[PDB]
Amino acid sequence: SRRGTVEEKTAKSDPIYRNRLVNMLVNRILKHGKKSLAYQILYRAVKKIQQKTETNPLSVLRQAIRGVTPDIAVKARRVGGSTHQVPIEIGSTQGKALAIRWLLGAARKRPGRNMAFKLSSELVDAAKGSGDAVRKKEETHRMAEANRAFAHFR
Amino acid sequence: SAYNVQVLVDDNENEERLLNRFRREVMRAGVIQECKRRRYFENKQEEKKRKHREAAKRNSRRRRG
Amino acid sequence: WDGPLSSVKLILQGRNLEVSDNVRSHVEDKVGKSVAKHSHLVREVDVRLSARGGDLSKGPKLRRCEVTLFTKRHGVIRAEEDAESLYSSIDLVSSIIQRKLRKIKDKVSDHGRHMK
Amino acid sequence: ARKIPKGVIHVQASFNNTIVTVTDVRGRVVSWASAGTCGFRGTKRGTPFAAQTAAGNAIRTVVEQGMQRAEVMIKGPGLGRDAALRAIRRSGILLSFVRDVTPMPHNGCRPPKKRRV
RNA sequence: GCCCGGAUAGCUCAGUCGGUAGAGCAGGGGAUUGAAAAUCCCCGUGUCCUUGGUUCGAUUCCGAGUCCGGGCACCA
RNA sequence: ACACCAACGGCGAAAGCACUCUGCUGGGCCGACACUGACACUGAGAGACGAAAGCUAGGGGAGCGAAUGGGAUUAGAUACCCCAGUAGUCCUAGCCGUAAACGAUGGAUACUAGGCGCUGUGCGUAUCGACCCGUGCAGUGUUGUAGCUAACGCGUUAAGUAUCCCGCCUGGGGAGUACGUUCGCAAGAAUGAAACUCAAAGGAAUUGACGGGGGCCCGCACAAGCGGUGGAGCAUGUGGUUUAAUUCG
Ligand SMILES: [Mg+2]
Ligand SMILES: [Mg+2]
Ligand SMILES: [Mg+2]
Ligand SMILES: [Mg+2]
Ligand SMILES: [Mg+2]
Ligand SMILES: [Mg+2]
Ligand SMILES: [Mg+2]
Ligand SMILES: [Mg+2]
Ligand SMILES: [Mg+2]
Ligand SMILES: [Mg+2]
Ligand SMILES: [Mg+2]
Ligand SMILES: [Mg+2]
Ligand SMILES: [Mg+2]
Ligand SMILES: [Mg+2]
Ligand SMILES: [Mg+2]
Ligand SMILES: [Mg+2]
Ligand SMILES: [Mg+2]
Ligand SMILES: [Mg+2]
Ligand SMILES: [Mg+2]
Ligand SMILES: [Mg+2]
Ligand SMILES: [Mg+2]
Ligand SMILES: [Mg+2]
Ligand SMILES: [Mg+2]
Ligand SMILES: [Mg+2]
Ligand SMILES: [Mg+2]
Ligand SMILES: [Mg+2]
Ligand SMILES: [Mg+2]
Ligand SMILES: [Mg+2]
Ligand SMILES: [Mg+2]
Ligand SMILES: [Mg+2]
Ligand SMILES: [Mg+2]
Ligand SMILES: [Mg+2]
Ligand SMILES: [Mg+2]
Ligand SMILES: [Mg+2]
Ligand SMILES: [Mg+2]
Ligand SMILES: [Mg+2]
Ligand SMILES: [Mg+2]
Repeated sequence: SRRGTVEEKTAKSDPIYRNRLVNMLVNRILKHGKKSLAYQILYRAVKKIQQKTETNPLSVLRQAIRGVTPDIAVKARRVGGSTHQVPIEIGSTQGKALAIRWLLGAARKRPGRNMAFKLSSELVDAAKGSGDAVRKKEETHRMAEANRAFAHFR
Repeated sequence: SAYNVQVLVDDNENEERLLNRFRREVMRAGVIQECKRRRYFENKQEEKKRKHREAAKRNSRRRRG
Repeated sequence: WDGPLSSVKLILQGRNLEVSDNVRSHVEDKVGKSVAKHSHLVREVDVRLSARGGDLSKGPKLRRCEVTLFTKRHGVIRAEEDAESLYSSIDLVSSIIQRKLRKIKDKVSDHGRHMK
Repeated sequence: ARKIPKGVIHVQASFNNTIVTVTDVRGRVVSWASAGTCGFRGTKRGTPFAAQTAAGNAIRTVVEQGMQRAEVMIKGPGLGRDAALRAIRRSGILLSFVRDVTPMPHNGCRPPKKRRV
């Protein structure tokens, strides 16, 4: 990636809901490229989240990702022979990426039975701000602010 | 009492203009360069090096421009 | 061989040649010094012996020792020597190793202030 | 403790740290704030950010005594020379004069030798 | 023999003018770091010496018991 | 100890010499005929001066700082870094006499394109006083023709073309050592061998390779991701041992 940058790729829409977001999450949930299974898992997650609460799940998505989206993180810099943690600010696409990822990660580590149950458990816990995927983001902020002194681009 | 740089702030004050006026005062008297210079000690040789270097720098910057 | 080096893998391979007890002990000694002081970095010592000349082949009697070091972090320390006697060859390789090693330790472990 | 309408702010900026002292024209010290007293240690203790929170932290106590106009004194080559000034501005205190007092010897005591690093 | 002060997390001590038991290290985890350390943040544990009394209830106040840390003495 | 002034500027025989002032005094250069009329140039021995460190005697002691001590770093660190800090650095009176005391270029004279500069003065012009211009000298700096040089380069301030005087060199180690003398309070300085041993030691330029020197740029090289190896069991390849052979590569 030294020379050429990256051209933009078509942002798709999930077939049932016509969403860019839901399609993002069904792509990141994917393993061994069986879309057949991923769509099923995610739709039964929407089914259990509409089962547990009567609120529109289309909104619980935006609450879940607004909830776990880091606005800042750190990065390792080599400056003056000193190895620094420098709080580099995060782009939007990268924010949604990180979001979906810690969500999915904490979703794969749950004690439960199905994956639809786990994903719904964690969308329910992130939309209230009540769980590991929000906690993780807040830790990234805690370690961003303790290191706030090392950003000279401030 | 004594002073090097005098910046008097009027009541038209905004932060950026004050900050840059002061920055150019410090640049004008050359103070930070001066206290980086007197931080450590120099033999006559590094003094001649600094004289030729800096003087020919600003002098060639006057003769080219 | 050494206890403080117990964490290190000393691999002694005759290529065309038969390894004796004196060659063993000598390898342990001369590689021993080389590595011992720098032990914290070092990982695996690979020593191959290649003999040629005299009654085996054409050309002078050459015994050639190749060694290879790896460190926990940096890899590829390569040392190639040609000489008369096995013993001489080993002494040569150890002379090289020492230098390359303490060059690595020098670079990295100096808290070298590298500003850029 | 003491309510003084006008006085001076001394900001010393060195390379390892910056001191911000609040005083009055009678030449008397009221209250000071150092980049070290803010819970910063050696490395971070030099950055302009700690100078920012230092100045802010002194001016807390200066508005608490209800003071209005002030002169700013900046001593030393360090970074905080610029940064601290911003804090003095944004803390909503009227800025009278900003002077550079950094001592310039006209010749003198022979400085320490050059570090060979 | 007298005179003081203590017993509080594994260790070292802060303690409302009775209504929550707390700090600093030892530990666990995370990166810090190509690796060390600083750098940094999280988490765990309690019969507040033993007994009774007082009190709407006590680490807190009081009595007795036990141990510990010091200060000062005397003509078998 | 003397910021700014300070400059590819001034004076000095060299060393060196800079806050300011005054006093005693050394030279230098320029313009006039005012005068002497070869009085010149160099210099063995000899003399005087001679940075810094060092030493003797007496003062003085802020900062800095050999030595020394502690803290780190490191395999080690009698070093680099940090914290302290004694001699010394300063002044008076001496001694020492060496430096990359370098222009790495002895002194005097004569003679050989220029261009661009500066400092001190003199002349003419400009105005009638500051420039300004053109020029005469004296020194000082940068490019460069002839010529020189092994090349780099030097080039009116020669390393050019000639004359005179003086010092010095005659392959590298051994060695600026030993011995002996002269000088020194000491440290040392000055003068300066030989046995032995080597077939090289050296200069300038050139093509490479290399640099924990620069500048520019690439690559799933790192980063950002996704899955593996290393752990388990087996499959298999190799080393090792074992064997009559575990064929050789
Ligand atoms: Mg580019
Ligand atoms: Mg620093
Ligand atoms: Mg002169
Ligand atoms: Mg001087
Ligand atoms: Mg005179
Ligand atoms: Mg006559
Ligand atoms: Mg002579
Ligand atoms: Mg003398
Ligand atoms: Mg001296
Ligand atoms: Mg002595
Ligand atoms: Mg004395
Ligand atoms: Mg002293
Ligand atoms: Mg000191
Ligand atoms: Mg020491
Ligand atoms: Mg002592
Ligand atoms: Mg040590
Ligand atoms: Mg001191
Ligand atoms: Mg003297
Ligand atoms: Mg000499
Ligand atoms: Mg000199
Ligand atoms: Mg002119
Ligand atoms: Mg001339
Ligand atoms: Mg020249
Ligand atoms: Mg020339
Ligand atoms: Mg010549
Ligand atoms: Mg001689
Ligand atoms: Mg000879
Ligand atoms: Mg004598
Ligand atoms: Mg000596
Ligand atoms: Mg001779
Ligand atoms: Mg050469
Ligand atoms: Mg190169
Ligand atoms: Mg390069
Ligand atoms: Mg690869
Ligand atoms: Mg990667
Ligand atoms: Mg395996
Ligand atoms: Mg064959």
